[PDB]
Amino acid sequence: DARQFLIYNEDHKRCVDALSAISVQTATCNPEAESQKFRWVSDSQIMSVAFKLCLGVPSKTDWASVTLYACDSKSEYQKWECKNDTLFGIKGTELYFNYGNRQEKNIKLYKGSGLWSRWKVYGTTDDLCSRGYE
Repeated sequence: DARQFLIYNEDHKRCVDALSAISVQTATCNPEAESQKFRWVSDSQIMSVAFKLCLGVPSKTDWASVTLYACDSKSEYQKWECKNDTLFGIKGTELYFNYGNRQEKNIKLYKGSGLWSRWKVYGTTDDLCSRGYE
């Protein structure tokens, strides 16, 4: 299911890894690991294949942790969009899907737009929306 894919960060050479509803970190990329598989389930939501829960945040705030929530098409806290140059973040805000700062293991929302806020579909040079419907 192209439709499933791994979320990859070129600089760290690591992929997003869902550990639990309250924990989404990163790991060495393994396309056979269910916990690393994700898929768009709408124009703005990405669901973890392993947990059948959608990536989201408690609030649109800097350093908010990105974990998993029951998919809800009405919640703006789990809507994502592709910015420029593979920059990825919360829809309608300047907060990005980020990893690498402060030895923090969990994916975080960050105001910075450097190499750690940019993500591609593993195995390609395309942004995450290339596997979406939008």
